[PDB]
Amino acid sequence: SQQVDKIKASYPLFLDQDYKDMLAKKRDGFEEKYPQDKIDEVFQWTTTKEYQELNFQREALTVNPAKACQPLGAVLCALGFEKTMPYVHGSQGCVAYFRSYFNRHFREPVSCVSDSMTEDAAVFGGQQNMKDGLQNCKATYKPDMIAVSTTCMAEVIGDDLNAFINNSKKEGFIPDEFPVPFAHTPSFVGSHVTGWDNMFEGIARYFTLKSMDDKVVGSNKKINIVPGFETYLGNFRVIKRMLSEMGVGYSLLSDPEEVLDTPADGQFRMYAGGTTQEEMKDAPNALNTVLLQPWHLEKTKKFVEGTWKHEVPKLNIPMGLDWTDEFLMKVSEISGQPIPASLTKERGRLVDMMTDSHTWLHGKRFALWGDPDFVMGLVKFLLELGCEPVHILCHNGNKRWKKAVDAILAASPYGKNATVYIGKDLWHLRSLVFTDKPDFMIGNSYGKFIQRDTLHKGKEFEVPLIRIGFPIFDRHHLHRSTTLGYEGAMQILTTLVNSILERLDEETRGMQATDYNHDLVR
Amino acid sequence: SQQVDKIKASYPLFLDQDYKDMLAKKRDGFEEKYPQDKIDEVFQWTTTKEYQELNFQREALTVNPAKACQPLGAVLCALGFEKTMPYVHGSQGCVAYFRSYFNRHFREPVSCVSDSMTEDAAVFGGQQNMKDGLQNCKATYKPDMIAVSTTCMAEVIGDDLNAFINNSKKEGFIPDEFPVPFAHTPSFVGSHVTGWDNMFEGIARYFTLKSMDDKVVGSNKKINIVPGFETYLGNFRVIKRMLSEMGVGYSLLSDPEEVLDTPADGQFRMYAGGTTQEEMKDAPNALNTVLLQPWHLEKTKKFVEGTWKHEVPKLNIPMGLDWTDEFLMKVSEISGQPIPASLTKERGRLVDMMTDSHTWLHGKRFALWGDPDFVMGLVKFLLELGCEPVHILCHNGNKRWKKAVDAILAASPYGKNATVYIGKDLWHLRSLVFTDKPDFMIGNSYGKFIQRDTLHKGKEFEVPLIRIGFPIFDRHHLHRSTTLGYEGAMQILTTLVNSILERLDEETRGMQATDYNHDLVR
Amino acid sequence: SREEVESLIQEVLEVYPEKARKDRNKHLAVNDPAVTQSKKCIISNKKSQPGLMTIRGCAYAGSKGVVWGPIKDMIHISHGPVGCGQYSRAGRRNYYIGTTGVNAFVTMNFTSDFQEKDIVFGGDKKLAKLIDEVETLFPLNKGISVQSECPIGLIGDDIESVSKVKGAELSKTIVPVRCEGFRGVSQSLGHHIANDAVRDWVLGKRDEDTTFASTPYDVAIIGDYNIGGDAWSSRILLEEMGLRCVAQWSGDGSISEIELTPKVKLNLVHCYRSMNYISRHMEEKYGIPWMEYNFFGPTKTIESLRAIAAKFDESIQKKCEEVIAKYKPEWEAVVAKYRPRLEGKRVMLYIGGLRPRHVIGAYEDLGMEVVGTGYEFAHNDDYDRTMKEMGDSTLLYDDVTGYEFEEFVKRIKPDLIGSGIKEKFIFQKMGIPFREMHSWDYSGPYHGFDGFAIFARDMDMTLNNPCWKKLQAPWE
Amino acid sequence: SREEVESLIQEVLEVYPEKARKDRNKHLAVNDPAVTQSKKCIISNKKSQPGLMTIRGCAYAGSKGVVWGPIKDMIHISHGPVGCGQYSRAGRRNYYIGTTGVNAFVTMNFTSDFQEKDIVFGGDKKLAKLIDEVETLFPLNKGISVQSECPIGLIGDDIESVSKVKGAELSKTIVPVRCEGFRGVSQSLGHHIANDAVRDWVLGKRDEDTTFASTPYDVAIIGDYNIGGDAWSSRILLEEMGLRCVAQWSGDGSISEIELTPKVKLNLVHCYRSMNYISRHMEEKYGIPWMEYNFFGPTKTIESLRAIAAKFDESIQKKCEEVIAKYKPEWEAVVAKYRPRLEGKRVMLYIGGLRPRHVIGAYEDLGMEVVGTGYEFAHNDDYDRTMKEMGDSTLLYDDVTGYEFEEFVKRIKPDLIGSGIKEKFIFQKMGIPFREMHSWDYSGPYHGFDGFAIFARDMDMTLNNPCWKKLQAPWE
Ligand code: CLF
Ligand code: CLF
Ligand SMILES: [Ca+2]
Ligand SMILES: [Ca+2]
Repeated sequence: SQQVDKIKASYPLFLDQDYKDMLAKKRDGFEEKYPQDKIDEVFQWTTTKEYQELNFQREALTVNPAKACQPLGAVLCALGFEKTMPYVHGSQGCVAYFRSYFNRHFREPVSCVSDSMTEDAAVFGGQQNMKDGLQNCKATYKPDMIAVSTTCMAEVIGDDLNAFINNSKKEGFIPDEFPVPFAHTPSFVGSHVTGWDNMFEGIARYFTLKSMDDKVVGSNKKINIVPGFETYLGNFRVIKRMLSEMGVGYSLLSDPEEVLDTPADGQFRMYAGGTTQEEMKDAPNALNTVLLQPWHLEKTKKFVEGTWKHEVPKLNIPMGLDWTDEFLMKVSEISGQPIPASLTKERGRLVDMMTDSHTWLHGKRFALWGDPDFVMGLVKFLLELGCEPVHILCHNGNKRWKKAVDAILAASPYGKNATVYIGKDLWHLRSLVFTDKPDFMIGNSYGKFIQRDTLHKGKEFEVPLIRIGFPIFDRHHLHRSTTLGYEGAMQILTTLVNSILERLDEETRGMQATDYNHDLVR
Repeated sequence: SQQVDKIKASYPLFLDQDYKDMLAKKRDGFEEKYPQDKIDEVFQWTTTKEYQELNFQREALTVNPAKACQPLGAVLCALGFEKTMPYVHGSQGCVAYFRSYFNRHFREPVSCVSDSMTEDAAVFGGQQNMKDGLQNCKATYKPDMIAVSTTCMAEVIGDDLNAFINNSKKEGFIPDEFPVPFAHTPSFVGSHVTGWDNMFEGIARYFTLKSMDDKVVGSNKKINIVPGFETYLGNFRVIKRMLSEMGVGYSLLSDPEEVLDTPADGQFRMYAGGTTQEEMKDAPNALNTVLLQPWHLEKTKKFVEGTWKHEVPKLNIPMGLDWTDEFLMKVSEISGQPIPASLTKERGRLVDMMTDSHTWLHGKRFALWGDPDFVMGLVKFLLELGCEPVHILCHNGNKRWKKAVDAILAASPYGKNATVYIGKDLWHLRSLVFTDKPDFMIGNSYGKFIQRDTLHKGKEFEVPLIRIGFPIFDRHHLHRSTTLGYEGAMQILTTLVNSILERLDEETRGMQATDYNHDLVR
Repeated sequence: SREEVESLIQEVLEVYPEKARKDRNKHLAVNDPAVTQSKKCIISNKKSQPGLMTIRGCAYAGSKGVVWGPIKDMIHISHGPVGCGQYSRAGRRNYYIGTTGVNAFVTMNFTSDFQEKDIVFGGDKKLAKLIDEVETLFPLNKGISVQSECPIGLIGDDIESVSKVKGAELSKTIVPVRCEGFRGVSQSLGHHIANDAVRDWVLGKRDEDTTFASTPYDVAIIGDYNIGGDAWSSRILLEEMGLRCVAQWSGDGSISEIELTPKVKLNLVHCYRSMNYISRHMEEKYGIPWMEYNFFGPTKTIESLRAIAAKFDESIQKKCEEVIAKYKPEWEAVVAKYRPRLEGKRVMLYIGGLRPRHVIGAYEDLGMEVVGTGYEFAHNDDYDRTMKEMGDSTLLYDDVTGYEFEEFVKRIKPDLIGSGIKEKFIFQKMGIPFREMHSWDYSGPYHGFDGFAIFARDMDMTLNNPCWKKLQAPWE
Repeated sequence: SREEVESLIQEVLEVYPEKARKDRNKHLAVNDPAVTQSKKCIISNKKSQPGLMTIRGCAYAGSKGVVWGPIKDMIHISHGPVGCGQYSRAGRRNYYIGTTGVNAFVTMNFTSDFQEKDIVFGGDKKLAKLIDEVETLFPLNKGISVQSECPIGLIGDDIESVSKVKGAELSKTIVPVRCEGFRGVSQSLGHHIANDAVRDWVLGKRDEDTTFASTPYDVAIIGDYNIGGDAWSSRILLEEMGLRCVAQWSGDGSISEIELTPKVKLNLVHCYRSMNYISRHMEEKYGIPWMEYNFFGPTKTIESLRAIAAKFDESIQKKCEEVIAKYKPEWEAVVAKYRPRLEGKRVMLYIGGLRPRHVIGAYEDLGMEVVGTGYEFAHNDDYDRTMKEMGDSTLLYDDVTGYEFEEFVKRIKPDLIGSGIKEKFIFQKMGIPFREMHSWDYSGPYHGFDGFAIFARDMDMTLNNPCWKKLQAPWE
């Protein structure tokens, strides 16, 4: 029943007595559900140390992964280029999933196409789909450039991308001159970050490989910035703003910020901004190329160092006070331009916010997860804040990276209870928060569920989830945030201290119980 | 007792059993406390309609006011000027309180001085304190300018500011030439906003009154912007940024942003930035003067229209989509400069955020309070978002303003359940949220307590507080936010949608009870 | 007009290359309510033309995503690389009641997580190891299903044997399901693969068991996935009418409910496309009759409650009337409040298989007119059912491409558009109010009488929201 | 050195005009531990020089803010314009347990809210109307107090008559308190005005009542305001030692507790400056003896527990030893963990009356040396007590101006500075770790053994926090 004045949505509609009675009858009558006591007995069991061991003993089953496949990484990177249409060779269900995963996180349209390979296409090969697909897509969407990536079905059957693309041009389906960079992106190998790395080296390689003689290093006096896989708009914006502030000339390769942020002004724009083909062609003429997220930009580092002869500086993702100081100083050395008074003021303010919020932040324990550069950056910043990161998890990380992070942790007295885990899923993390309890969890929306489980054991055992990371689907416009630079650090600092203060208020809100500590001024 | 490994702060230290036993003994033994049943009976009584009537019947007692005194308003405005020291004539306890209220909200040092009038100073007058005070203050802090305001003790005894300041100069305590603008600021009359208006008209009047012949309107081709009483840095920053983006020349009179935001770089800066004396003297030469918060800028409107002959445009505080559009178009008409592509894109994005977040925001009920311009701006915006503002309260508001707001509410189908209250305190509001329940409360930190009271009645009766406004003491760095312009609108929109989503998650987090609606994607 | 719509279709098709243009014209039609057979009018369920941005998912999405995933007690393993399980996790709101990770596992993502060693060597040994692991970690699960991703069919992995051998070892039902993405041309073959999988591995278990006591009034809701609690709102109406609902397929479903289904007297089929295969099978094997019913909007619900009740005795028929009597003042109140608000507004809908035709009655109950409608992966029998419901000279599209859809909408200019997530952001930008039909835009349920109030309220807030007036900047 | 400190004081005073410079030098002294009398060394509690940025509050802050506000049961009306009540609301953490707005009203702001009509006409009629209003709205309050703002003394309002007449009418105790800000020269006269007010209107009510049963062990904590729960931590120690605590003044206090205080055998006075007036009075009227005690740090607490216990019999003395035995391992554990961390670090303190001298032992318990200390509004008897505690040639300042303080700090260069909120932001910018002494930086309690662990931990996190290393930009 519904009162028309106040209509009830699923919640709290099903909370009504008639429905409650109905569900119970359904549960008692046909569900053959295990007793609640048994369910309770089993639930308390998973919260234990004994279960963590069996859970950490798993060699074949992954529960609740923190990583996604390569083509997602490839489609996002392809989106960075002007009038460029991401094109994925392989089966179509993958494209629908990438667009939806992207649509939900960015709350923006995502344009992507597939050649739609079928069962029949599996025996013959992907040649027809690629010619027709390239021809149909170009006629229909008018993209200046089409960047090919491939789905696992295509990778397993082994379609040759280069051969297919050339024969399409050769046979006359699309012009010879039309740009068609392609990158094989196996879903079994790596993650979306690797997928992003492959697409980029491929685009960079297609534009710059044939002509290198004319190119001379440092001739154009701009610094190439390669973002890596990035889902926060503020990041693209902040890197550009600081270089601009410093007066340094720059080329941001793969900039998806205008397209992912187009205005609702009555007209739909499939393509907006992007890195120009000429920007890509004239890239080797840069003084140097800086990679923002080096851990997943390894293939690109090899192509840029080897082919363009740029000596890529070793710099960590510009997160936190020290890393951002290092990135700016480095840009200053490569550019020859000084760090302006304006930027030095911003750093001062970050420190002032740090001195202002240090007592609440100190000693806080955090369990966090994400892509390796981001996690690494966050870990470095929390230690700079004096917080204690207890559990660090990177699903798509590696041994070298783990080694790198442990070194970071070893450098700080704060990283004492800290442990780095790689190849471990969120199910493992759930166990970790239950056995050793962090004050907070920093992660994507998948952690909403871990929080729900902890609250189930008890109020006191709950670990609130603080969302920084990708994908974030339960909150709006967080993708407009910034994690890089001083600005990013400030945003991160405010969210953590306020997350901590918000929690203290909840805990002290009980009347004549805990309100003695429910202070007006904190 | 304390485990040294995990030390407990007040909370949850007092939650320990030895302490709980001790407190109970104390309560039972010496407190002579009313029974809990009686306390419960009385608390349920205040939540009722019957109690609201007696509560709204009050003519002499104010409980939990939403307004502060005039000199606070005066000190903040005096802070806007370069190398200017706020100086308050009257008793010292007021200065300690203004500095502390400001220090907590801005978490920055606040410089202010008093002449320290005593009981003896009450019989004789404030003449000695003013001469010594002006002389001592100048010698010690080296302020270029000293701006006088007065505390109520001074207002009641009737010290003449103009006569005292002239005699100080005449007698030789301070130079004749040293700037000493002064404004009487009675605490009984008005609020801090009126206090801010008085200090400003006085500063403006001191610099521009004697010389007006040389001044010709529109000669300097800049537009004067008067901010009013403002506690968000983003607002000073946003107004300047857009004018700068537009290419419009401008003079921001009373800009406190650099000083309230100085960097911790090892050196303490008493004074930073500010509106220049020359900027103030050359002001009448502007094309026009725009007042950001017109409701508390009435005295200044009279001085500017009458003395400078500027035709101040009637514009509402630039909050929301429509008022921002109006402000920009108006600046365009006064400046003669067009609204750039860049700003139009921003507006586009704001609308896109609005279309994207409309279903969660729609129909939400809010109870909100603040200073009249801000409240007025917020009410306009909520209606633009399709939210329903049920209870609007401005403590320091008036009949004309209330009339203006009702007009705004009448214009929108959304403002149907909305009611504007003026002269009513937070105690009144507490009663309102209990009798007619808003989904949310938008206000300053004083509402933390109203929320606490509601949760006491029950979980379902709790109204979460959303903090936008001044003073905010329980969260950090919120004063760095922006409420003006598109950017301000974006910040407000994200906070409201996310406050709503955050709450839904809390409500659906129960395991096998309400988690059916605890969705990954929202 | 008919000539105008026909011209619009021809006009749009001009951009496409010939093989694609020739094929597409077969999928776009101006509707004639008179025509009995769909094939004269439109062709459907054919492989999509490459590079045209079709909205269709894969067979894995239809089998794992729609039929299988909703069962609460069982654990579904996405077999293959990590991505399919990840994109699809908690994506669809098939609401269920349970303790997650302990006795109910719907939102959870379980995967074999193939790496290259697995692609080269093969995944059978791993699947068996995963099955053993699944068993120690989650002891209360009542079943296991393996959903094959694309690499499974291609690398030659035999999951039937592993499922058969482990099942035997664990005395647990393990259902191998071959919903490889490459198989089929849309989310559709997946439903069939999933339906057939249910029938071979789970339907006949209580073939010989006669312990469960069955009343003549027992019925099973087939093809209602409880999105937003749609099934629950639909279920309470049938229970109030006096029928007993033994099973829900597959929203908020349990394996025990499914195994007990053949015991039921009648099968009510809400979604024809997804579970008609199982319904036909049940009628041939068990003789249980199946009837398609519609619960969207008061008119369809009343008409549906009435039809279902006729198949039963007078007590049920009488009870049906009491219920229609009971909810009549509630629904009409909603109509009175929201019809003046939504009257005469034109609507365009694109959704995959059951909904384009089904929500038409509800929109009309609100005075809204559906100008055009189409299907992501619907068969022609689906189209046969559609034209009677659609008005004359209205636009019909099958597997509409993104470009075709934008052009059709620009010309037609509908007040509101109901479609999925990929389509939604483009339209809001264009300034056209959009409601997501698949997820009910995180609202619902839209089924039944209770569902209808939410639905009228939802169309009204979005269609009339103040944000649409605000798109053009005041300065021209 | 002494010559260096003396030069530093002279050097700083050069900036000030002569009347101010001449007066200030009287307030700055190089400490000699040897001197018996403070007046030889320093002069104090004199009107502040105008325009020099003194940190002193008003008499209203001393009376409404510190003595009266903490009582939980009673309601305190700030009488005058809206600002005083507003700035001071919930500013100070005198922790209490109660149902706020129903039976306990500490965080609440109650005001007459004078407008000009009130200033011209006068506020008596309004105060009476406010008293009547207060009574209907908050029925469980156990008292009412009127705290006079500056305009009350100046406009000729008689609040004694209103308080006397209403009190009689309501059979409720109403205490008029004349803490007008102009009266006095610091928060100090307000303590006295407040103490005298308590004695004339609330102390003698149970003068003739003998119903309450009193043990010889009964004691009252006087001058502990429970900031951060300091009194509660202090209180549990006295209770464990076997003494019974009848009353707390005035933190977490109740009017019933205060009225029952004269019944107590001994008065333990924590804050000498604020409530010594009431203590002396009680000794003259009731003969109850009063002893100053210190609970900051393990050494002062042990020394204090021991002194209080001596004033009682051997059972209490024995109990005192058990308690020191019980918490000894806890405190030494804290010292072991934090002394190596804080050893040899110089500290500078500025606070108003009790704390500059009192927290010295705790800092020293951590190996920290207090290089200099001062007082906002302390009397000379306070200074007499201070020099013994302060080391030799250490800097001492009374009513230090802001300018003097920054200059002293720049020269002295202390590792950590303990002071209030106005002083804190300036120092952090300067790069010097700052801990707020008044609010215990929203931490605490700092009293007692339990309080000491929090205190050591707090000095250590702030002093050694990683943020201090980061102030100069790497690029020079
Ligand atoms: S058609 Fe293949 S079954 Fe279908 S949904 Fe696509 S994936 Fe899966 Fe894709 S996302 Fe990546 S490339 Fe594979 S592993 Fe999964
Ligand atoms: S010395 Fe006077 S009693 Fe003291 S704290 Fe100051 S006020 Fe009050 Fe001030 S803030 Fe304003 S000007 Fe008055 S009303 Fe209140
Ligand atoms: Ca968007
Ligand atoms: Ca600060």
